[PDB]
Amino acid sequence: KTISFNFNQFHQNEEQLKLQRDARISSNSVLELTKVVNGVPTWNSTGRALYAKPVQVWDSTTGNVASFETRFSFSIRQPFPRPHPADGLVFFIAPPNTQTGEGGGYFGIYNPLSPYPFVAVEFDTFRNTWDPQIPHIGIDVNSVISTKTVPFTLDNGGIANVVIKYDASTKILHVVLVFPSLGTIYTIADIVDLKQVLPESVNVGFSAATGDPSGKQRNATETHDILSWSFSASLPG
Amino acid sequence: KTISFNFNQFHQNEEQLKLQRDARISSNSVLELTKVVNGVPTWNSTGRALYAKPVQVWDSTTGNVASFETRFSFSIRQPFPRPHPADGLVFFIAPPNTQTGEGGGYFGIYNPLSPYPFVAVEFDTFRNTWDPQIPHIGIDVNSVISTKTVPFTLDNGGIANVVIKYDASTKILHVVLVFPSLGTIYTIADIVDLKQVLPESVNVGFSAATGDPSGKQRNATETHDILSWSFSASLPG
Ligand SMILES: *[C@@H]1O[C@H](CO)[C@@H](O[C@@H]2O[C@H](CO)[C@@H](O)[C@H](O)[C@H]2NC(C)=O)[C@H](O[C@@H]2O[C@@H](C)[C@@H](O)[C@@H](O)[C@@H]2O)[C@H]1NC(C)=O
Ligand SMILES: *[C@@H]1O[C@H](CO)[C@@H](O[C@@H]2O[C@H](CO)[C@@H](O)[C@H](O)[C@H]2NC(C)=O)[C@H](O[C@@H]2O[C@@H](C)[C@@H](O)[C@@H](O)[C@@H]2O)[C@H]1NC(C)=O
Ligand SMILES: *[C@@H]1O[C@H](CO)[C@@H](O[C@H]2O[C@H](CO)[C@@H](O)[C@H](O)[C@H]2NC(C)=O)[C@H](O[C@@H]2O[C@@H](C)[C@@H](O)[C@@H](O)[C@@H]2O)[C@H]1NC(C)=O
Ligand SMILES: *[C@@H]1O[C@H](CO)[C@@H](O[C@@H]2O[C@H](CO)[C@@H](O)[C@H](O)[C@H]2NC(C)=O)[C@H](O)[C@H]1NC(C)=O
Ligand SMILES: CO[C@@H]1[C@@H](O)[C@@H](O)[C@@H](CO)O[C@@H]1O
Ligand SMILES: CO[C@@H]1[C@@H](O)[C@@H](O)[C@@H](CO)O[C@@H]1O
Ligand SMILES: [Ca+2]
Ligand SMILES: [Ca+2]
Ligand SMILES: [Mn+2]
Ligand SMILES: [Mn+2]
Repeated sequence: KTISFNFNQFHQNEEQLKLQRDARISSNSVLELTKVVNGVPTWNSTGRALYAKPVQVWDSTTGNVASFETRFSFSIRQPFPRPHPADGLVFFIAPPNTQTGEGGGYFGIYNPLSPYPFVAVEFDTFRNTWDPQIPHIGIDVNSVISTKTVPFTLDNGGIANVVIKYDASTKILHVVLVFPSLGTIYTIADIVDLKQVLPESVNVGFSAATGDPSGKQRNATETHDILSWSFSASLPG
Repeated sequence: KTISFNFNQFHQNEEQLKLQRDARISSNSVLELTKVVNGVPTWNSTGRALYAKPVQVWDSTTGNVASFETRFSFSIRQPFPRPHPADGLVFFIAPPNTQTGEGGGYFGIYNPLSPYPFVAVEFDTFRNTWDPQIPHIGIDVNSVISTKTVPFTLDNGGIANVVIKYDASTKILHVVLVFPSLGTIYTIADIVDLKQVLPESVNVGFSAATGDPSGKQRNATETHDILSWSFSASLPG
């Protein structure tokens, strides 16, 4: 059993995507996860985009877990350097039918009063109390307190290429971050047993958030645009 | 204990490098692992380049294993498409003071008569009986029959950027291959316990080979140039 989809770009009312909260598709084909009005990113924004259909990451009858690969390009533009941009974006896998969680440092995937499990790769731009230096790539399992972290320098407004791969046989989740204009390459990997944390069926997608009002800083914002996205998963059985 | 080095370019007769067999440094600063005469790569060639000093990957007193990162750029030019270029190049780790092994599909690191242990990342261009389609990246442990492989499309004559990282805590060896002109990204990873296969001290370097005479094809050749190379290893204790 193999499942896959590709998006060279995004159109309005894409039937394959489920948009939540502030997430919207612009006229020029980009998926804007967080609010941007008249070319300016705003604070107090949270948005998600999930692939409409659920994907099976493992089968309880055979015990087999799926291997998958996903590639996407994103762009984060930070117009206001002072005092600090926030908050970042993530690629995540969660149970089907979840609702947007808390914003700010929780990226819209963590809900304190009704926590659901999730695996996510974050591109964190704001340093919360639980964070190391930013920006950083992080692998998150059921929490925003990453199991592994690696710092990276953002190409402000530039295009970034990401490759996330999961090998079921080794349980290795490895991610690659490339900024073609700068020629920089960042890599991080960790062991994650999907079968142990997630249910057989899940939703895959993105989520992002800008500065929380409690920070009292309107400049704590940035864009979180997804330019393209392909996904492929193989479950033997 | 952190060792580190990097060659942004190669100088004729590098005191830091030990060249073996056909390996030579050209006038324009590139490390040519295999023979190239008058701008043309020849068959029946094998060459290696080892960092002159040994590096300690683990300590038997503490039991600690080192983590390391290495980045290098290479270029493989394939002048003759038919019938099949050969053979490829690898980055390897082996016991100190070893001699060049068999050529062809063994890349000059495997010696059937007197086999020594080794861990290597291959960029295989010729499909031997034990190989999956080519070209492919492969992780080799004591043998050229890779534990893991991933196919890739070569930018003929172009520049390739490689990042190899080993995290001792997870035993994950992950490699990234990027061809900046094509914008393509390839990734592969596997679990390798260095302490279990290699001695405390080792040599790190490259090795490559062109078509073996037994194949009776003079066209089975290509270049195997290394443009730059940095290495870093951190052994706590
Ligand atoms: C919030 O972002 C604003 C846009 O960058 C900041 O204003 C800009 O501040 C620059 C000095 O760092 C100055 O050169 C720009 O002209 C100005 N942009 C405009 C026209 O608004 C703002 O900085 C604060 O407010 C300005 C007016 C000054 O009083 C600064 O000293 C302040 O730091 C940012 N506010 C915060 C909380 O940093
Ligand atoms: C080895 O590579 C050579 C260069 O690519 C091949 O020869 C070239 O073949 C071209 C058509 O495939 C032809 O237009 C070129 O003139 C020729 N280049 C020269 C001057 O050698 C060669 O192909 C075979 O051997 C040559 C000598 C010719 O007889 C071709 O017709 C053959 O296909 C390659 N060797 C083999 C066996 O593939
Ligand atoms: C492939 O490359 C070999 C070098 O590693 C060539 O042989 C040379 O090495 C042998 C032993 O290591 C020496 O005894 C020879 O003197 C070297 N040959 C030369 C050019 O002097 C090898 O050449 C072939 O084998 C040797 C033994 C001779 O019979 C050559 O005439 C013959 O070409 C070369 N193979 C080919 C097919 O070119
Ligand atoms: C931050 O955004 C929330 C909504 O995302 C704001 O609350 C909403 O405010 C509008 C208009 O006042 C109401 O119609 C909604 O029902 C509110 N929803 C919520 C979340 O309660 C909130 O006021 C914003 N904070 C600030 C200070 O701008
Ligand atoms: C969860 O805490 C928030 C951070 O993640 C940022 O959004 C910051 C921006 O000012 O505001 C809050 O401190
Ligand atoms: C070990 O086998 C050899 C290959 O690795 C290539 O060198 C090929 C080139 O023609 O010749 C032999 O089949
Ligand atoms: Ca954060
Ligand atoms: Ca081969
Ligand atoms: Mn973080
Ligand atoms: Mn191979």
